[PDB]
Amino acid sequence: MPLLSASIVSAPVVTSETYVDIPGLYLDVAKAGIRDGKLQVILNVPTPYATGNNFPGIYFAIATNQGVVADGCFTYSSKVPESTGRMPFTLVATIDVGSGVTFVKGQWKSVRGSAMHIDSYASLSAIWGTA
Amino acid sequence: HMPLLSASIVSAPVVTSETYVDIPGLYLDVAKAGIRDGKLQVILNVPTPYATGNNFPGIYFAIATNQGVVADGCFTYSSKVPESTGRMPFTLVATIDVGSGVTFVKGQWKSVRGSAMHIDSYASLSAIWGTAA
Amino acid sequence: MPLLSASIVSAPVVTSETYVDIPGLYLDVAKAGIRDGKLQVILNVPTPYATGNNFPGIYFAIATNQGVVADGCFTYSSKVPESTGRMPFTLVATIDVGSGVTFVKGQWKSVRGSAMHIDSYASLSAIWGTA
Ligand SMILES: CC(=O)N[C@H]1[C@H](O[C@H]2[C@@H](O)[C@@H](CO)O[C@H](O[C@@H]3[C@H](O)[C@@H](O)[C@H](O)O[C@@H]3CO)[C@@H]2O)O[C@H](CO)[C@H](O)[C@@H]1O[C@@H]1O[C@H](CO)[C@H](O)[C@H](O)[C@H]1O[C@@H]1O[C@@H](C)[C@@H](O)[C@@H](O)[C@@H]1O
Ligand SMILES: CC(=O)N[C@H]1[C@H](O[C@H]2[C@@H](O)[C@@H](CO)O[C@H](O[C@@H]3[C@H](O)[C@@H](O)[C@H](O)O[C@@H]3CO)[C@@H]2O)O[C@H](CO)[C@H](O)[C@@H]1O[C@@H]1O[C@H](CO)[C@H](O)[C@H](O)[C@H]1O[C@@H]1O[C@@H](C)[C@@H](O)[C@@H](O)[C@@H]1O
Ligand SMILES: CC(=O)N[C@H]1[C@H](O[C@@H]2[C@@H](O)[C@@H](O)O[C@H](CO)[C@@H]2O)O[C@H](CO)[C@H](O)[C@@H]1O[C@@H]1O[C@H](CO)[C@H](O)[C@H](O)[C@H]1O[C@@H]1O[C@@H](C)[C@@H](O)[C@@H](O)[C@@H]1O
Ligand SMILES: Cc1nccn1-c1cccc(CN)c1
Ligand SMILES: Cc1nccn1-c1cccc(CN)c1
Ligand SMILES: Cc1nccn1-c1cccc(CN)c1
Ligand code: NA
Repeated sequence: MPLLSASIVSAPVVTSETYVDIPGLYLDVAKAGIRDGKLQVILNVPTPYATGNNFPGIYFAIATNQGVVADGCFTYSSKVPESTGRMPFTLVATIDVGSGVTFVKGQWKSVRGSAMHIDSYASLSAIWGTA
Repeated sequence: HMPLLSASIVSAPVVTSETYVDIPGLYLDVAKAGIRDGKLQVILNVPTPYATGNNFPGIYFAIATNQGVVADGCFTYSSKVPESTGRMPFTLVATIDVGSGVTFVKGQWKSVRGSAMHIDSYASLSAIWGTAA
Repeated sequence: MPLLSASIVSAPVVTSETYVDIPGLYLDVAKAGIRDGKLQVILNVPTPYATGNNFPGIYFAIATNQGVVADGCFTYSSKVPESTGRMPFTLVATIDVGSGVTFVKGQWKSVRGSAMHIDSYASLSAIWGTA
């Protein structure tokens, strides 16, 4: 009954108009001998913030070796927030390992040129089951 | 042997409602899966919702079965009329007893103070089947 | 295939500089005969708010009998929010029970002297698995 988990405590701050991996949030599904069945994947980024001056925020995605499975974002409700507060983010998706999945990873990308910040615990977890 | 249930949507008609109404498509047919007993850990995941309105807007979300609401929570903005209605990620986790007579699990929502409710991207309802300790 | 769950509907409002238990968010792992393997733990506080006058917020942690496993926080984006809105918070961590884990619990602590509020459903859940 495999449980996969990866966690980080920081990432270099980057601005990106397109998805880039969150370094370290990666599960090697091949190395675990999972070749079929289903994975419930949670991307948990409980304390991120975004800096910028046009309604800042961050998109996050669960991706496999076949690309993005699901994505979401937080954004602030001010164009230039008084302070860039911590905006807890969770994304949950279920994947078919049998289609060719060798890995699951977290990615992120900028909302409107925002710099993306993780400076504390963030995780990527997966529970293996069947249909 | 180890079922994982999942349903996802990408949008819903924008509605205002003072009481819980189903989020269309966020439904798990538990009877169809032959789960008649045991426990379900259910996650309602609405990562990118927003609410529109003029009195501290927000949205309540619930996990419901055929026996009604199991658990609920809400997000709300911190301004009466937000400069822009930002995306407020929302997750709700609840564990249900299937053997009470649960045939289905669903997500519902309702307006905070007359807010219009918006999903325009990925949202999911997931469940892992288990047993008691 | 055990699923552990605990839920609450309120807690006395408190301010604390350091982690204190969220009363009622506790899983007795030993009492369930879980002695080894892995636990995917979810702390779900979907409708908390914080009151204060210095960028309010709340830190939340998953803790065992061996201390804090993972933690995160939300904060408002204003020094004195017009209204202290509901800021849904989820935290996910995976623990090794065989190290000496007898219980899992949720804890919280103040951001900048904030009073911490739960007045509706909050849960702590865990799925048991293996490496
Ligand atoms: C509250 C906060 O955001 N603290 C930040 C601080 O943010 C300031 C800026 O946003 C600034 C303008 O661009 O506005 C405020 O500052 C004004 C004034 O401009 C400032 O010079 C003065 O001293 O204070 C006033 C109001 O009191 C904001 O304070 O920016 C600094 C960067 O220089 C830090 O990021 C600070 O972050 C906090 O740093 C602490 C260490 O001193 C500590 O680690 C806190 O945990 C950390 O706060 C957390 O991260 C923030 C980014 C934010 O999410 C906050 O809610 C978190 O709690
Ligand atoms: C930032 C935002 O909310 N974008 C919305 C936009 O809202 C605009 C209004 O809030 C507006 C009121 O004057 O303020 C800004 O716009 C002004 C100006 O009025 C506008 O004409 C000019 O070009 O820009 C200035 C300031 O930059 C706000 O931008 O309403 C529009 C039109 O109806 C959209 O909803 C827009 O939503 C965004 O739309 C994008 C494509 O047009 C894209 O799809 C973005 O994802 C989407 O933004 C997201 O959803 C928003 C509702 C909000 O949650 C935001 O944080 C998200 O990123
Ligand atoms: C919008 C709100 O916060 N209502 C809240 C009120 O807040 C006011 C604020 O609007 C403005 O007037 O400034 C004052 C002074 O600081 C207050 O901050 O405070 C009241 C008590 O002091 C209540 O707490 C009131 O809370 C609402 O209460 C009604 C019943 O009267 C309902 O139960 C609402 O659910 C509840 O609103 C909910 O909680 C509040 C704290 C906030 O999170 C809302 O977004 C949320 O919907
Ligand atoms: C930003 C936005 N407006 C309407 C839909 N979306 C959106 C949000 C997150 C992800 C996606 C799909 N990549 C679209
Ligand atoms: C908004 C609020 N104030 C006190 C309690 N609540 C609340 C919030 C979400 C759900 C419920 C219970 N249906 C109550
Ligand atoms: C608040 C903050 N600034 C930088 C890092 N952190 C932070 C946030 C949540 C948890 C922890 C680790 N205790 C640190
Ligand atoms: Na692809």
